[PDB]
Amino acid sequence: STEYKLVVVGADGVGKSALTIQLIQNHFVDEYDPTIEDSYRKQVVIDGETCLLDILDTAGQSAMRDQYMRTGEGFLCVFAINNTKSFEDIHHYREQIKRVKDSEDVPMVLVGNKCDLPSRTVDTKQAQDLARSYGIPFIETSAKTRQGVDDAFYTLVREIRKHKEKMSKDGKKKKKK
Ligand SMILES: Nc1nc2c(ncn2[C@@H]2O[C@H](COP(=O)(O)OP(=O)(O)O)[C@@H](O)[C@H]2O)c(=O)[nH]1
Ligand SMILES: c1ccc2[nH]cnc2c1
Ligand SMILES: [Mg+2]
Repeated sequence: STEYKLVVVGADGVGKSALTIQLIQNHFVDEYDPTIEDSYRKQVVIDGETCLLDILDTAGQSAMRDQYMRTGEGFLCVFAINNTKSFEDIHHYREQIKRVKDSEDVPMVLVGNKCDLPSRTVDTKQAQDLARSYGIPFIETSAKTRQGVDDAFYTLVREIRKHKEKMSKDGKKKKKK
C-alpha cells in the first residue's frame, strides 16, 4: 500500500548492486557492472504494513543525479569495510543530499558492506560513532552471505516513517499529534 522511494548511494565497488540484487533476486552477483543505474520494485510487508519499495541503484559519485536525489525519500549510504575512501565519501554524499533536498533532516541509514572479508580497514567503532553523530542507524552487511541485507532496507523504511511523523508534528510552527 505505502510506497517508499529509496536511493542506494556510495562509492563504486562497495556492493550497492550486490546488496540490491540480493534484496530483489536473492542471489549473489560476484559479477559486476559499475557503470549502469538500475531500479527495482519489491512488495514487502514490514511491521505488519504492506510496502512497495522502489529502489534506485546508483552508478558514479549532474542533471541526472539531482533529480534522483530530489525523488528519493530515504538514502542507504553504503561503504565497504575494506575501503577507507568509501567510508570517507559518506560525508560528501550526506552533504550533497542535504543540499539538493535543502534539508538538515533526511532519512538515512549507514551501511557497512562486505563484513565477510578479513582485515577490515574501517573499524566497527568508527562507523558506529559516525552514525551516532548523524543520528542515524548503522547496519553491517554482507551481500555475499546476505547477512543484514533485509535489515538495512527495512531499517531505512522505518526511518522514513519516523520522519513522516516528525514532519507532521514538526519542531514548531504548526504541530499535529
Ligand atoms: N566479499 C564480498 N564481496 C562483495 C560484497 N558485495 C559486493 N561484493 C563484490 O564487490 C564487487 C563490486 O560489487 P558491486 O555490487 O558491483 O559494487 P557497486 O559498484 O557498489 O555496485 C563485485 O565483485 C561483488 O561481487 C560482499 O558483501 N562481500
Ligand atoms: C529515485 C528513487 C527510486 C527510483 N526508481 C526509479 N527512479 C528512481 C529515483
Ligand atoms: Mg553497481
